[PDB]
Amino acid sequence: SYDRAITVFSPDGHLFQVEYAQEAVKKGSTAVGVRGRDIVVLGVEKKSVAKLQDERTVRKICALDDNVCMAFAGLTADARIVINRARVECQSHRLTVEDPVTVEYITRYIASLKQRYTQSNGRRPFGISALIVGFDFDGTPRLYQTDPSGTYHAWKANAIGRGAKSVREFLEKNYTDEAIETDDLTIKLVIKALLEVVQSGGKNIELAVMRRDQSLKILNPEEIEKYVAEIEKEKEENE
Amino acid sequence: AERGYSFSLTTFSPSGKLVQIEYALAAVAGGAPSVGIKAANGVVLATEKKQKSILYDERSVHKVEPITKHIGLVYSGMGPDYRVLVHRARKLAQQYYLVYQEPIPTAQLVQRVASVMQEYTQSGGVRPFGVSLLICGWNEGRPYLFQSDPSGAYFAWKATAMGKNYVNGKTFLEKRYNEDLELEDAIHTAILTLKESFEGQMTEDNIEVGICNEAGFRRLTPTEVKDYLAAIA
Amino acid sequence: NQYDNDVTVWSPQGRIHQIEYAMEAVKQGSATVGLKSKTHAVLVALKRAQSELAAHQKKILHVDNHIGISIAGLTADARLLCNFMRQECLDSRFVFDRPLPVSRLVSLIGSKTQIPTQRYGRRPYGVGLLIAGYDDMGPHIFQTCPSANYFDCRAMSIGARSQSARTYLERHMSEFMECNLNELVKHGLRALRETLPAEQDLTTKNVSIGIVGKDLEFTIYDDDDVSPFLEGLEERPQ
Amino acid sequence: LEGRTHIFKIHARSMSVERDIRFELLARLCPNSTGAEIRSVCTEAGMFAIRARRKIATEKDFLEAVNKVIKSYAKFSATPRYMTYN
Amino acid sequence: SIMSYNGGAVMAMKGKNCVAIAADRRFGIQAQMVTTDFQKIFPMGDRLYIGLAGLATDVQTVAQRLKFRLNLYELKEGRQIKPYTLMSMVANLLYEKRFGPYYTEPVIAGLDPKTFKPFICSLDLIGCPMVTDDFVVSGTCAEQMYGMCESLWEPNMDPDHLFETISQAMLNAVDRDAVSGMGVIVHIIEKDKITTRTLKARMD
Amino acid sequence: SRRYDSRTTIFSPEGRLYQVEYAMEAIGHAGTCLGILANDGVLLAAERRNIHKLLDEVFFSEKIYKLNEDMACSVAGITSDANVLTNELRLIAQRYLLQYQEPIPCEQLVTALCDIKQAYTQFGGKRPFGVSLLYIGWDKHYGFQLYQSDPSGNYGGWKATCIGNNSAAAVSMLKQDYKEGEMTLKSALALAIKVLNKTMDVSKLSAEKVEIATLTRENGKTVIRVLKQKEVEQLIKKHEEEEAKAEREK
Amino acid sequence: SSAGFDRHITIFSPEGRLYQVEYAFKAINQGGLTSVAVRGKDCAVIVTQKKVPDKLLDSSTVTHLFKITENIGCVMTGMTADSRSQVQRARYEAANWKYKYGYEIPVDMLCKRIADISQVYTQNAEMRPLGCCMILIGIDEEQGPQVYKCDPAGYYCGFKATAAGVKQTESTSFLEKKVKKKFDWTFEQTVETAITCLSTVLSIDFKPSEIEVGVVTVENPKFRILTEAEIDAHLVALAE
Amino acid sequence: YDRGVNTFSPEGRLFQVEYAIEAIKLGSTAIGIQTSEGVCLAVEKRITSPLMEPSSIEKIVEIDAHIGCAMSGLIADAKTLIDKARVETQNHWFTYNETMTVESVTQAVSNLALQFGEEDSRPFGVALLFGGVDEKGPQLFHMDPSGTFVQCDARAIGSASEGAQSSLQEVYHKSMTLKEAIKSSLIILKQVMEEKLNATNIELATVQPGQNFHMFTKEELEEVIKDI
Amino acid sequence: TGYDLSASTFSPDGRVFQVEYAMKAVENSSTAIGIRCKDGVVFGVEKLVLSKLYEEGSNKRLFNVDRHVGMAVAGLLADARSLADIAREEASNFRSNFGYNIPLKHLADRVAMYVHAYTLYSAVRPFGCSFMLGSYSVNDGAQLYMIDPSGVSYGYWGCAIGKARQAAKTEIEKLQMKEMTCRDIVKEVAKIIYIVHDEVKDKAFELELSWVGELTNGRHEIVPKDIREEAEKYAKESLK
Ligand SMILES: Nc1ncnc2c1ncn2[C@@H]1O[C@H](COP(=O)(O)OP(=O)(O)OP(=O)(O)O)[C@@H](O)[C@H]1O
Repeated sequence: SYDRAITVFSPDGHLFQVEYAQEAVKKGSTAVGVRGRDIVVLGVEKKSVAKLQDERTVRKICALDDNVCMAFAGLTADARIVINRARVECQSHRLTVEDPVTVEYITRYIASLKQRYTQSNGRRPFGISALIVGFDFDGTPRLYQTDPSGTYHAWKANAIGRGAKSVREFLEKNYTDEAIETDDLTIKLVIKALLEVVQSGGKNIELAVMRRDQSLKILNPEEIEKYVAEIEKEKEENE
Repeated sequence: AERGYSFSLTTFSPSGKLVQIEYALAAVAGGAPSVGIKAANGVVLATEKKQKSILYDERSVHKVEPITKHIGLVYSGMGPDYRVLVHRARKLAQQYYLVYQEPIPTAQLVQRVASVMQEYTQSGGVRPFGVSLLICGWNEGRPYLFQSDPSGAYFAWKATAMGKNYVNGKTFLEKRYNEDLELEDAIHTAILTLKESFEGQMTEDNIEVGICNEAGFRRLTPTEVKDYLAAIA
Repeated sequence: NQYDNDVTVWSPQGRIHQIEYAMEAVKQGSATVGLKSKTHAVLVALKRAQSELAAHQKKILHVDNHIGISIAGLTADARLLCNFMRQECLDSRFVFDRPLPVSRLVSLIGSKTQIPTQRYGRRPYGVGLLIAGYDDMGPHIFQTCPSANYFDCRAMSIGARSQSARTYLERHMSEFMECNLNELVKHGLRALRETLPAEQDLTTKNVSIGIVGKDLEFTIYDDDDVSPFLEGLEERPQ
Repeated sequence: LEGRTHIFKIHARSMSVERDIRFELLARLCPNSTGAEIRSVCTEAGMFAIRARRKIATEKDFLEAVNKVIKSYAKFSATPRYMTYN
Repeated sequence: SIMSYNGGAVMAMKGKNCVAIAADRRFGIQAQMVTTDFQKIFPMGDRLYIGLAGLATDVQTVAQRLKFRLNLYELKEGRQIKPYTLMSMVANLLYEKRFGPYYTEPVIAGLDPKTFKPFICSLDLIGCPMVTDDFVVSGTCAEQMYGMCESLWEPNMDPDHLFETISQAMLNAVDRDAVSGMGVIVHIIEKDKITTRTLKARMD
Repeated sequence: SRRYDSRTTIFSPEGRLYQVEYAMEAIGHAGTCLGILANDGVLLAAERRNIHKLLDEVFFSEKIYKLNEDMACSVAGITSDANVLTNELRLIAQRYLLQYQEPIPCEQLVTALCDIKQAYTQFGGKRPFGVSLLYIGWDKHYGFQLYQSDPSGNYGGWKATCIGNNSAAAVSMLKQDYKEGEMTLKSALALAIKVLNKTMDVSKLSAEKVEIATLTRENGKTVIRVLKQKEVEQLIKKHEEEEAKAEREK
Repeated sequence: SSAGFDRHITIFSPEGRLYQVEYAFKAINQGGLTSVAVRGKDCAVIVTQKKVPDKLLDSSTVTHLFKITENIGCVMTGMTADSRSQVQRARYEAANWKYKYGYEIPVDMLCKRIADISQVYTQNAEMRPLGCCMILIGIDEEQGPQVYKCDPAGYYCGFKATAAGVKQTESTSFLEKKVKKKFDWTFEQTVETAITCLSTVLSIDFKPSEIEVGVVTVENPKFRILTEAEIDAHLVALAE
Repeated sequence: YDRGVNTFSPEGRLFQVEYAIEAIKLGSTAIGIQTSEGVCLAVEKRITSPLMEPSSIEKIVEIDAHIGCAMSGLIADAKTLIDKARVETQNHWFTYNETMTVESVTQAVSNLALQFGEEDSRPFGVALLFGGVDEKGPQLFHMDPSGTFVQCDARAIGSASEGAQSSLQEVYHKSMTLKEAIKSSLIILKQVMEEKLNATNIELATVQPGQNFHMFTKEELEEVIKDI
Repeated sequence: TGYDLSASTFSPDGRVFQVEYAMKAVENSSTAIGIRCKDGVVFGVEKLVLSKLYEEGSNKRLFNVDRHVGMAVAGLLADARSLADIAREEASNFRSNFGYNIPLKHLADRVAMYVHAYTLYSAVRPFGCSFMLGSYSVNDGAQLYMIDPSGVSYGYWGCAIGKARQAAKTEIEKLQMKEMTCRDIVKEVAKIIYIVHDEVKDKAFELELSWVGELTNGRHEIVPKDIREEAEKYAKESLK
């Protein structure tokens, strides 16, 4: 078949293509997201659209089921495979044990398969990561994240992509209990997180909220433009 | 399975060019000249086989190896790699003739063969063929002339040439061969252009002339070979 | 220096360095001295540990009723070959209903380690097994090496600075065939006592001894089981 | 491991060391750095302290830039001298 | 039996310059009718059809595998498939399983893509190629088919007499056996146009 | 035996894909193909690589391949390299039509081929495919669609295209000529001819060096229009008449 | 001009050349032998020799004339280790011809099949090309005797008289003048020329025991190896 | 001089294994203790940012009902061994109607210790601390990526393990009670950690024959925090 | 530079260094020669003494593969034992599918093919063993074959291997292979082996002997040294 060692342990203890893969995620698109008691919200940016091309082909957000939604970063080619993979596993958790799928179970499948995808011969590690957002059964929130090494980990807020340190710095004033005490405020909270993110031009920004078990609805640049208007108006009233 | 390494030995150059395949093109240029002409009724191919010593007999080894009764073929480049794809195409036409019970189209041979050949360039741990095939035949009343290459591309020419001085010969075939002429003229200008780069000796054993009639391919004997060209061209 | 890369490549001198580099692993193991008499055989090993709280790692382990073995070097391939070693025991014990004479048994081991010493991408096995056993002609002591050469001996030793033990052997091993089990034991560990530094024990728990006989089945002796063997001995001089 | 701190003891005479700074804690966070890289650790302490106007470097202040100064310079190259002869 | 389970009769006959093929519309299990709108003959390419008699599963399956390799043939080579090449394709497909063969009675009636020249052939369930210069009949009862068509079919026939001939032949043959009926569909094709007609048959 | 492999599969420490970068450089050269937004139809054109008049031209459409009755493609790169992929995707389409008896929609089609191409990238050291080919077609749901294949395994599907690197000026031309909901496919055809009348190095715009393959939506035939150069020449001279009329301003 | 691993593996040079096969070409010189193939009208003669460094050498074990078929013998050059491996495969393919097709192999196709396998050795870079040289003869129905040769380029060959190897370059040009003129070839003609081409290159004129002379003629088509007793008769016949 | 990744060192030994031991230095530190009453084990979660969720990363998971374990270095690297070992012991319980011993887990993992190679690919560099209660009482075991097993009373891993064993054997004795060992762990932990002590920084893995399972529960650690 | 790495890779001189290094690898082993009388085949092995080293009669290079055939090997002992298993299994195939004694010829050929085959791939290495093969039978007679790591199958009346080779077979011309019965050949060989291999390099040593032929009724076995004690009797008195 195809037998070759792709990744080996260096004498410093750090692997090569694994830790180096994180640089591709730093050089990918920027994406954000938050969790809440009712409506969870995600984010995406750095689409680099020429406004003359259809947005559904460049779409960075998919979903396995109406309960659990998929969000990735980095290069899309390697994410396609992870998607279809996770679709088969989600459909198996549906098949046997008919209860809805838990983020802890599914993301663990992505991380495990990616781990052995960094172990066996003839397997080149992915240079991308992702973070999954949804709402747990019984109205609870649920989110987790992926890692090149396959380490699942749950955040209170999503900061990745180009300038992850910069956005994560802004989340320090986000974790206040007031934010977000309201879903109406959570949306504008994503616009306020994306305002310090990337160019923050109000065009490439795309977000979808999921309230309880209700499926998310992608908003057209109509309500997001009014939310930008109220952002600059909040900076106006703050003077 | 060998051990089954199967890693492609051909990288993509910074300019997008292929390494081993362009070198194989050098092996095609360093081969032997072979011309062909598609005009009117059928296709006429003219190869060249010269012996390095007087002890050699050309009644044994044949350069023209027809794959089908109505489909002939010649080549340029090294011979060893030629024999390979010969036996290949022989086993390759038989599935078509077995399923469909119908003579396979010349254009079908090319696609099947060049697909396996292109895979032979992408297959890991093995070098491409250094042979550029000239494929002919008559199908559906309209005969055909195709030319292959180590990378596997395929073309269609009225009159083409391979081997040394093929760029010089090509300008000759352009001006001297045009429109459509009978198979007799097709033989004539073929032998003239072959006598361009040939030595000062022309015998029935120095070259061979293959012809695809619409009645099907017939390999001419050295007798007629020296009968038309004696008195060459 | 680039011709040491593969196991397949022959050195310009004809010496494959992969096997030699495995022999260094054999020298980094604990010093163990096996010996046999015309009647009973005694094998002795040395236990080592990294920290004081850590229990000393045992070497000698029981396979066949009459076949004990020592070990040194890598424990991975050691226990792998030990599963193989158990297999070969119960095999004839089932089919033929009889055990295997060690003579023909180790040939199987050398053929087992022949393939990874030749085929590309395979590595040799670092091994410190010293095998003892009783067929109808009495005890046998062999030796194991990554080169897959087994030598029939009355006594042999491997490990750190184990040649100095041999120096004590040559004169003593000729006269230790007549002696019974009792003194044979302490004569076994007398070779190790000169391998370790002379300013410290040589305790009861840092050492492993086993006894196997034609009429005596092999039992692993350690800790308090070594107390009867160490008692009544003379300390080394200055 | 226990010797890495010695380079910190020589470089401690420069600038001013706060009495609460632990060298052994910082030393384990950078294996295989020899003395040069930890010299740049002590260097970037006061370097980033000048930009922040701080006279002495607090232990928690520079380490935030020390994990960055080891990782960011290991990102392009980990300096594998062990690989140079291997 | 195996072939009498679903039943069905397919009859194809060649005219002077044209060719016709017809088959019954009854679909049922044994003596139980299911539906009468079931389609047995399927269109393949242009000015050519294929008839099938046997288990409806093999009818549909073989129809789809046939369309599979068919399209792959016509996508590689722009020319339409030849009648001989079609018959040989079917022969191969049925011969692929020697001991696991599908149960069907293939009937191939179609015009030459080259000229107006028609062609007819029918194959055995194991894929045995067979050609006829008059008509091909495959179905439940062969006695009335071979019996009526020899006393009706003529060497030179215009589409009018071809239609009415195959009409009364299918009527008298189908009305004798109980596993066929529920109307009969007739496909008559020529170079100029394709004509499709549905006969008036007993619904009991 | 490990030293003989060039490690085409593994990444490049800069963050870039080493083999894939050189791969894209092949699409920059050789093939040249265009695409545009048209209502009630779609258009494609390509520049013939061998403009030599000695060819037989018996192959009909050459650089334009038809993988299905409702969809076609425009190839750019090595011919045979594609010819593996064309029969491949052709079988995938045909097994969709076999399984469901329904025309395969463009979405999952393209993405299926893209994952096939990705496979050769993550293992085996195999030679990836340096052929980026286009996609056209019609579905019931979304109607007319435009897509594009990339060696990296991502589909580069937009409403417009740049093939090859010579067409990056056609994209700047298309941003000035951007239109939404205007066809008149002939306007977009004179536009696309205006692209090669400037951006292309070959002047005079020889009708035998290019091939225009249009597909108009027809129910349910979906008519595929393959046009001859004779009626393209008068269209080219109509375009040159438009040029001669545009210089009449100043 | 060389770039990359092309010296160590089988590929094309920047100029299209192959280095491994050109090394195997001169691999025969390490054997230090010579083989001459001469064919007459009804006959064909194969002549070779052997080195006897020690008096312990057995003439029977070190004989270089191999017999593939009862009616078809052969000989090899260069190192014998590589030739032996080709011996059993020659014979195997002969037997499979006799099994599959039910009749004796023309031997024309034998060198071709063999040469295909030689192509595989030329193609894969992870296996040795096997640079031994194959030389065969044969008998065809009403075609007279035939003489074939095969070199590790993965191709087949066969001529009237052909001699390839270490010193065979000089024996060739000597043969070309002896064949023609108009000179006809009979049995004793060919036998008597076998030593002339060897002498012109060597001129050692030694005991016939070291040289082995194979022949194939249509009287009894069975291949036969000549005894030293009769060889010496031809050797004294050519020297008057 | 990169040789087949499986090839011995000139000194020598396995290259990649030797290198994989260094990856334990960059991992988190964990200090287990064996007591006559039970087995207590603690780890530092090493929280980088408040974005981290406390219960997301757990360095200690119980493989068998009565047998626990603690990992080292990378997490997902041990995942593969973790979940598979629990299956091992389970099947033991099925065939023999009896649970697997603490010692059995050792050879269970040692057989799969080094399976890497090419024909017929990278060895895990996660060290393992085996806790559990066999028929002889509470036991604590230690194993290494190379596969060498050794029984350790109180063993430390991670970065400061060299420094942690240091102050360990100083305060260690065989008369250690379980409640004493518990508060003896945190003394070393708070010296080797940069963050202040809180319930989210460290976790305690305790097990006893008469108290189980346990495992461990919340707010129990909160009482141990104020015990300093 | 790198040409000597893989045995499948050629060298600019048109050979393979792996075979070459394998050859002298066998030369550094202790001397092991062979000789054959008319009614049998004599084998001999010289065992060096380094320290003690261990019990007499251990890991002797004399192996018995078949009823009438045995292995006198030199070089690395492990590979010799593995190849002895290979000849054992091959001989078992012959005895299974035919049921009589495998002729020496095709035996050593079947082994030789393996020796050559492990030198056509980069995975495995050329063997570092060179062994003597000889046998006697009533319908066969006395044959002795010499096999080398390159894979060449041939044979003489006598051959020499080990560090002492040319000097070991020098006196062989003095000995009569034909007139001298095997009973006398034993002592005739042992005395020179005691005189050759000077004791300055190796102080102590030990000599093994084996024989098969008509006197043992085709049964090959190590000749018992307590029987006749031929060597030391005449070899200790042959120093003058
Ligand atoms: N262990 C150490 N103790 C004291 N100083 C050190 C240590 N390691 C590094 N240094 C300091 O780091 C500085 C940089 O080292 P330098 O780059 O000169 O090594 P180098 O000469 O490049 O090594 P090499 O000659 O092997 O390349 C030296 O001036 C040295 O004083």
